[PDB]
Amino acid sequence: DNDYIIPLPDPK
Amino acid sequence: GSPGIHESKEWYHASLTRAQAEHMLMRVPRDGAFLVRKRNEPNSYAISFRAEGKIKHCRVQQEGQTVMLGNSEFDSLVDLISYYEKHPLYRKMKLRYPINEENSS
Repeated sequence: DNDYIIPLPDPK
Repeated sequence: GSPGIHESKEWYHASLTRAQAEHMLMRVPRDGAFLVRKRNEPNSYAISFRAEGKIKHCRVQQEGQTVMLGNSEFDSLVDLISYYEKHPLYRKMKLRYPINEENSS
């Protein structure tokens, strides 16, 4: 699925 | 005159089908392009940006007095993109792909 992605800059 | 931390142009489309935006970004042949848009409600916007051969819309929400970009509350959608012009958004893309192609610059 690729119709929206939560904008998080890398999981850190 | 009429400058601002909003207003301006070319980075937020307020009217089109939520699925047609995937076909406008799929029609453009290239890797990297960021845009923003309005959902079918004034309580959330969405960053339509594709990369390589995939598309990545993004859903931003708005609180009673602020905005939830994703992991932090920002003061507005323009200051959001201001420090975001230098920082990443997802695990790879950013606002590094403005109008982009061999015939751009």
